[PDB]
Amino acid sequence: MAERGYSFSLTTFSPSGKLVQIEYALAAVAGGAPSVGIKAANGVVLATEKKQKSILYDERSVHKVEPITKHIGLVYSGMGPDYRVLVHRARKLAQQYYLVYQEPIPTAQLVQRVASVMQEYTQSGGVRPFGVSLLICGWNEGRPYLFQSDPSGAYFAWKATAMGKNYVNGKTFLEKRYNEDLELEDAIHTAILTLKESFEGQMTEDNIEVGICNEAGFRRLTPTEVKDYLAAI
Amino acid sequence: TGYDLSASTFSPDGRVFQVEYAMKAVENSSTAIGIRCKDGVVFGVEKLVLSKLYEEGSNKRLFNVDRHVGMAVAGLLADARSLADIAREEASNFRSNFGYNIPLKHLADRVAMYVHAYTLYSAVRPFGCSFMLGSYSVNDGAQLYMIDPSGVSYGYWGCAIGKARQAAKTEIEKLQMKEMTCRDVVKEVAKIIYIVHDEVKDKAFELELSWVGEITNGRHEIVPKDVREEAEKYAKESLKE
Amino acid sequence: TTIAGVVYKDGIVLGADTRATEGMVVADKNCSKIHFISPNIYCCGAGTAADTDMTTQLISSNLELHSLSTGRLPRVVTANRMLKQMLFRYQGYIGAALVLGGVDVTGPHLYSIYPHGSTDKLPYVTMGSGSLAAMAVFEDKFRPDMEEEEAKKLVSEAIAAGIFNDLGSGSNIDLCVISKSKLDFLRPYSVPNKKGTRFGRYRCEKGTNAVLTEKVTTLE
Amino acid sequence: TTIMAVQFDGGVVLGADSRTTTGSYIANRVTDKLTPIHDRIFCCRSGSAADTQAVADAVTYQLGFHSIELNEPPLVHTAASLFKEMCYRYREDLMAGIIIAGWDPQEGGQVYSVPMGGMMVRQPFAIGGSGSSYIYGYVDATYREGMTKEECLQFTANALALAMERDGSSGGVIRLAAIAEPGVERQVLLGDQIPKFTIATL
Amino acid sequence: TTTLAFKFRHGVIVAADSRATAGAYIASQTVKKVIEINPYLLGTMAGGAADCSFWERLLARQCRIYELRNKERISVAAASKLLANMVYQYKGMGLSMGTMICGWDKRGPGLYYVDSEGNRISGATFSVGSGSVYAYGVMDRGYSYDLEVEEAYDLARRAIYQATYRDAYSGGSVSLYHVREDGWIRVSSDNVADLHDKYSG
Amino acid sequence: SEYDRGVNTFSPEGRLFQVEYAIEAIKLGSTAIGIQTSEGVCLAVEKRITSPLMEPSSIEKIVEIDAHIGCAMSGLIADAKTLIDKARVETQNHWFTYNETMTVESVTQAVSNLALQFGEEDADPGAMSRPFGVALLFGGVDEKGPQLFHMDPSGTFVQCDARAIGSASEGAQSSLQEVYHKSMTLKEAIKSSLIILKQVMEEKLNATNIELATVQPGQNFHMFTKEELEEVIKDI
Amino acid sequence: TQNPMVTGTSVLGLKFEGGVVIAADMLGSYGSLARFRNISRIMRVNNSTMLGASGDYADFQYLKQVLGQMVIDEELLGDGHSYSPKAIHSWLTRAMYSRRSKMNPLWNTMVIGGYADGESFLGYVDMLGVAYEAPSLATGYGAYLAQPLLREVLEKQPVLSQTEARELVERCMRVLYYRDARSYNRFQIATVTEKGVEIEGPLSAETNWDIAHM
Amino acid sequence: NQYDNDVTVWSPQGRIHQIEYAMEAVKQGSATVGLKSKTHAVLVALKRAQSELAAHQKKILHVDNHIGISIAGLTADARLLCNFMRQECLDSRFVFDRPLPVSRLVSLIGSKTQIPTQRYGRRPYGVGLLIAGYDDMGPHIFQTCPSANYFDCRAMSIGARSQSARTYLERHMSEFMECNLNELVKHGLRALRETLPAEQDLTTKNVSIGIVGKDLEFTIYDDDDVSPFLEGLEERPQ
Amino acid sequence: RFSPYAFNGGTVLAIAGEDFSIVASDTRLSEGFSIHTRDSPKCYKLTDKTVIGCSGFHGDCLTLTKIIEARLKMYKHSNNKAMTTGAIAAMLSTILYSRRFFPYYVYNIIGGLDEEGKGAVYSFDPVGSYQRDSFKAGGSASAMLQPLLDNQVGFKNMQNVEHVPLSLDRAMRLVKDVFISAAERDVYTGDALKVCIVTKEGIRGETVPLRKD
Repeated sequence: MAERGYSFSLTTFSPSGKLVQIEYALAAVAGGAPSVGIKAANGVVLATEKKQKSILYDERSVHKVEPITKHIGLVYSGMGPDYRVLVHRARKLAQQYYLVYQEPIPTAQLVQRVASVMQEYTQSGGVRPFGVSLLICGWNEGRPYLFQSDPSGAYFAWKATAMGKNYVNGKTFLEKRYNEDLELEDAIHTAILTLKESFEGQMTEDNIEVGICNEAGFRRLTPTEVKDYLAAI
Repeated sequence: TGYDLSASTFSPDGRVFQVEYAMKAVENSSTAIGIRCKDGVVFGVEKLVLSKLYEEGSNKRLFNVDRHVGMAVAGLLADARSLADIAREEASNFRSNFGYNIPLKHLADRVAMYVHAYTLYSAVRPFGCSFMLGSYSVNDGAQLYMIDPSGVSYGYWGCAIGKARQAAKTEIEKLQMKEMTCRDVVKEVAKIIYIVHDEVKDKAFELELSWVGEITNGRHEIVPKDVREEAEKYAKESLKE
Repeated sequence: TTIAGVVYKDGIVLGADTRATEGMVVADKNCSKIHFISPNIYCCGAGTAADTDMTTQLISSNLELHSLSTGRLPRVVTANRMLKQMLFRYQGYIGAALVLGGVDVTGPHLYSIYPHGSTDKLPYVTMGSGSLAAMAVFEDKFRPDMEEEEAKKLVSEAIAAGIFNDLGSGSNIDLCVISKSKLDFLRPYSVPNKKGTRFGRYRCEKGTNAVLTEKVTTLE
Repeated sequence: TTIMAVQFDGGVVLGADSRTTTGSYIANRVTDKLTPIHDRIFCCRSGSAADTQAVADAVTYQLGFHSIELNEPPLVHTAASLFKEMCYRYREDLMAGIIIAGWDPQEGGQVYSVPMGGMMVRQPFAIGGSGSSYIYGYVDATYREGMTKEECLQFTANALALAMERDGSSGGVIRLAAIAEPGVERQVLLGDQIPKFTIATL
Repeated sequence: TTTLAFKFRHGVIVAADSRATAGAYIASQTVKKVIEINPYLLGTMAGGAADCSFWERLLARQCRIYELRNKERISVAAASKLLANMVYQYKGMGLSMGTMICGWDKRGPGLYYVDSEGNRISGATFSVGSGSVYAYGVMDRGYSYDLEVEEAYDLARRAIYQATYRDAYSGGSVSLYHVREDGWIRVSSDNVADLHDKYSG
Repeated sequence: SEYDRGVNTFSPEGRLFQVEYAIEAIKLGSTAIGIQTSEGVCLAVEKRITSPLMEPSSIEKIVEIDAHIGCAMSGLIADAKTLIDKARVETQNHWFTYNETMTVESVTQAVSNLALQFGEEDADPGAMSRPFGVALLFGGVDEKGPQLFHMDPSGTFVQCDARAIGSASEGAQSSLQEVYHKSMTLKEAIKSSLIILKQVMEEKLNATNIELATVQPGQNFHMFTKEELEEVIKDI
Repeated sequence: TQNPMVTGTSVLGLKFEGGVVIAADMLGSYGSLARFRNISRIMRVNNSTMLGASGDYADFQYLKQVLGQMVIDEELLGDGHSYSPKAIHSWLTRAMYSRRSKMNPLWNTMVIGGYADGESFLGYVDMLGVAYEAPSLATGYGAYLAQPLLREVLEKQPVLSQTEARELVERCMRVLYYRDARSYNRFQIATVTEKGVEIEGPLSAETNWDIAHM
Repeated sequence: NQYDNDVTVWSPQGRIHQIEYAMEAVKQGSATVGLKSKTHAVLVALKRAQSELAAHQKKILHVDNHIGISIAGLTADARLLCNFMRQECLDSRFVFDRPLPVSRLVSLIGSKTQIPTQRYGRRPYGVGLLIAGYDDMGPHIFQTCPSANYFDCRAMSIGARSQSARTYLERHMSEFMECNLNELVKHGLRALRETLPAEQDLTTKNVSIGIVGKDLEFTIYDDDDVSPFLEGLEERPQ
Repeated sequence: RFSPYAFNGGTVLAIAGEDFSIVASDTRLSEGFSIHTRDSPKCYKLTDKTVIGCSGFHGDCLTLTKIIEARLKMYKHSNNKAMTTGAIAAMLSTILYSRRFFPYYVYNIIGGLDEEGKGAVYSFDPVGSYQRDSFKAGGSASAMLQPLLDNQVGFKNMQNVEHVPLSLDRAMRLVKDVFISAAERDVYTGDALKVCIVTKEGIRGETVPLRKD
């Protein structure tokens, strides 16, 4: 046994100037389950599909939409255990910020710290980059925020976006459906419709997970609320 | 295609070939056997004499790793010696921390996990040795464990490791060792060792014998010269028909 | 400082005075000594105020991480264990004396925690310089399975005894009632002391103060 | 503090007072000083409350993990050895006098004293704490070989009551625990249940 | 202990007594308190004898290494700076050393006082030790930069002798060294009794 | 190509590849000759100046280790700098501790202990990554008389009566074998060294092409000045 | 260990023709209190060596653990070499001096008795690392109360039989009981001879109190 | 091939090639013989001169008053191991005031030299040792190898052309035990001579002898002290 | 509190001759008012030409003599020759200074022969300050012995007295007499006197009884 990891980078520059490992992590993301984020005028909705491979799976056991703080929520597309690592790190970073400043971390600050961690894994010794893309929602200063953080460590602010399978078509659908001044209920309907575009089979209140962020904070929708929204559609 | 070079790499079939190559190193060594009777454990090793220039007892493959625990090894002797040092350290630390003799099952688990720690990394090499641990106590009885280069530890009634372990296991199966005592097991062990030796392939060999049980007051020790000579005579007589 | 806590039939009542003295001078007339740990767990603090604030903030942060990870409500025993292990590792150098009270799936729990890392699980506790007066009130008047109003009156009486007999305690009485269904942070619960009414009018007029130099910077 | 443990043929009896003082102030009058280390292994604690609580928690942790690993009920001697190692290694930082008492399938009922400094000794019976000085003569004159569980419980109750009447650092209630193979039976003697010895007047 | 050194036109004169005491008990009358660091550098021993000897031996090692590396002899200022830097790392740990580094470099005759308290000063005359006040008294009255060599020898011997006369901790013999441009020479070692016969009589 | 094997890999013939390659590197160095007589040790090195604008006095292929020990080097001189610094430190350490001069053999042993202290794993940061590419001739005078030692990058050091290192060490060694006899004088040793250097040097041998130094019982390490060099070379 | 908690009093040792005898009472005192009255302060190291300790009993138990493990390890080697009493005494001296030099001493005074190769060994090691050999030894108050009697007898008779040595040790234990306030009248006698180490106890000295009527 | 560069790589045949290459390193060295009687242990080393004008390389080293060694293979590795052994012997004398038993020292050597055979980026020691010792168990000859295996021997020879020496030792092993010191040394010298080329013979220049015994601390004889042992040697039988 | 030092008494004396050196010591090991043992020599043979006498704290004396023996063996291994007396003195100075802040409480006197075959005595203080002397005393009775050695060996304060070289027999007589005088007055000096004489023939040992009180 020897606990020393490799000290050389596994992500290096190709002769054409590209870091191919990050592009392959992006391919892993593009093979993931569809995720949608929509920033309404008074909140953000994050909707993902969780279609289990069997009825033997307990749907309630694992969650893909996760709280980071009382005001920040997370969802991902890509590889789930990498996502768990990043969720744990984001919660710890938010807590450290709260310990220093005694106010909840602004969404942009937490996005920056998480993206910094992802960049570290694009450059440090003996590791591969994370194989996930994160959608991060938050409410700060009476304002909703929606960010996407990629495996390279680059983050973007979005009004509405999609990740995972069929995300190009999802983006086209969003940009031909999204408008400003939208309310949170209509954004929830639009997010569920965007999931429905790429969904295969019947969508039920257990096939999808929905989280919302507004002034009251971030919370996961119970399957009963999701069933009500699906009935409305 | 380059999948067999590190213990930190899985082959496409799900195999770690470096551990299998270490096991092959064990399969080329000479045979050691252990037999667990109702009142003890007896170890017999066929120690090949490579040079007549060597002394008797050189390169011994039987070790005392604790007052109550003996060790029979096969494979790379230097690896086996380092593992015997590891086992001694584990036993001594257990006595220092918990205040009594380490149970054989616990010592086997600890050493097996130490061995398994060398099957995960490219920075180290798996051990090229397998071994048996033998112990006796009044509270726990007789116990015989075997550990291989992968780190798998199992309890046995009889065990063989080395070049001819299948023929030795066949010979061991013919024994009613559950009701036997150490006295007659020593003869049976010597007979099996003399049977599995190949005089054409290997010229000469010494017969190393040890035991632990109620006969020795729960102390692992070399079998005394009288019993060893009697067992050797009986084994030689059994060879002739 | 006088802090106190009782277990009543439906939960916990915590109480504290609100005076913070620097030496023998009142620095803060309205000091908050009942600290949030979790929505079901609170802690009153005595001793070194900075140590108390920092320790409670750290444990509250760690318990928030723990409850996010488990998705379950925090237990009072977990807060107690974290606090006592942290305080013991510092060998009494962190001077936090704590009354930790909460209601979890196992029911109401009340602990006293001392700066060296020892804890006591008790049905009523007092702490601080007024702790003996409040304890006298408790030993005179505590009964098991009190109602919520009875428990609030008893804790306010204990805090008042600390306030009116310990020089280091004073001002207002703050309460925190915790049950499985609600949390009432009553601040102030009582105001037994007020500043005396002014009989005169000090001379304080524009132009009274002579000025050497003046500089006005306009802000955009 | 007065702690006591007595061995009888099939088990042990442990007993303690319930007083925790800070100076002359009683900070806890119903303290539980009998601490289960394992299903059949208890410790009585005297000295610094923080030190004994920390050490008992650490030993509980180590003994539980060890018992899971061995798939065997722990030996009382093993728990005593763990306590001894901790108390000897940190003898300059700890103020802890421990009695470790319990039952084993291999050894029966067992009492071990780990006094301050970290030595370990097995005894037919052990006493400890500040109050124990006042009952040395009483337990020397009273203890006899072959007492039953009930005789051991009465012996422990009497000795603890005498110490509590004399020692200002002891008082409150008497907590008793009988450990045998069937299990642990705990009781509290309080009020008129505590043995009474008339004050000599005139 | 009394040690003195002074610069003058013909070089550096270094002189010392030879008595080591342990309380009231005289442990030795034959201590060599002028340390011959190398053929071109001299030091003095005041304070702890072991401290001075050890750290000036370390200085000798460093000076020899410097000469091997640079193909030049270390200068007096550089050597005294090395010694001061070496002993500064141990300030407050109880080292006791007061020494004079004496030599003749490209800057002419060089005389530096270095102590364990961190002082390092160049100067024309210095006296260190328990008897140094008496030596200062005699030396200052007798000193000039234009002394003849024999007059300088006599002045150093007289100052050390008077110091041993007044100071209980100074005595034995007077050792006299002359640092010249091409190196130092051990001039003399005269017992204080002979000096007394020559001065009183 | 060069990173396939680690620096501590044995060849199938039982040799460390890197040590063999360093030995090969020494064949590209200038020729140095040491001769040990009863009256002292002489060392002579070809400077091998490449350009007229270079100052030959800045080439130091013979250095003083101590007043009684000198060293000639061949191969990669920049590598020899750290070994020579270590030798000087060791001699001064021995003087500091024991108040005496280190013997030539013990200095050579101390320097040879560094030859194989290279590796990639299990090393402190900045530790040597490869063997040294130098061969050293230590010439000194100790209580055992005058001695000459040869050290090579394998870490082997040997006492020698006369030895040549560098590019022409084979022909120079054969010449040394015929020229050298035990009762040789130091003047004859110096003359024979210069004769062999003249034979093997590609350039003409003058007072600026060579370094020559001697250590003798009672005289310190002495590097021959160019006037002394011309005094010796005038009749060759 | 700057403050010893439970301590043992004097330990006696005496060479005789064919072996060594060591005596120690069975008391662990807690300050002035006689807290532990059935503790053995003599350990058998191996067949040729025995040890007795005065001072801190927890430190003695620690040393007993370490020494027992060393002897076990050597016996595990099974190569025909065993620690002599002299080797044990040397190792103990090194351990005590190392602890002293770290300002963390083992608060003990040890007597090492041994019989090897027809030769008796008696050795003293204190907690500062002072170690020596002598024909008779006594730690603590025994140094003031038993050593003069042992030395007087050895003066008039350098070589003692085993019976004479045992009787002399009994007389010294009786004197220690008379005059040492930390002693107890319950002791052990360990003898190392050609046959090995034998530890006998508990034993009592016969006491006389007739001077109480004078 | 892909299996013969790293000491951590098992070959598909169950072998480690780097260890075997270090064995070859030992086999390249000059021969040396070790043998023992009831009372003495003798090492005889054939030294090799790089050139005609070089001194013959030292082969026999002091370890302690009762232990000496002869080396084959990489000399610098041998110096590392010799320093380690000397430090172990000094540690034993410091702690226990007794000479370290030879077999315990050999076990320490085996433990130290096994470690680099399992760790990536390390290499085996490329040195074989003959260890002559005397202790309470009498005289001892030990052989240590780059594989970290060691052997207790009646007699042994290692280095180049050592098989002829081993054959001679096989022949006279029965005689060795009752030999006196001179006869034992002469047996060792004949075994060493069996490894020589036809033209070369044993001379006071290329022979080194180390002796240890019951009353004799380990002693090395190099040039002129060897002549009494060389005197009386019959010419090579051929 | 814990004091890591003890005063164990004992006196060491060395006298250097023209072709000999003498190191002598008392054999009493004591602590406080007690006697640990009457057979404890303070003289240790280092080499065939060098003996060391150590007095003070006995634990330090044992440790230092073992360290010196180890260092002598290491030097012999490294340099293939035995250490001379002067090299031993320089090495001892470095060893003693290596513990400058937690010193060996040992007074050391080395008696031996130099490289010219002449007697040499080196005296050391606990931190390694040392010098060569013709004669020296250390230990508890050193202030008793030193003035008489000055008077008799050095001929100090005497007029019209020739400085005859000190022969071996006169030196032996003087050592014995001075130790008897010391045993009279110094409570730590007693029991026996061990004398080591170092000549080119080797080291000879002698024992002279002293009073047992």
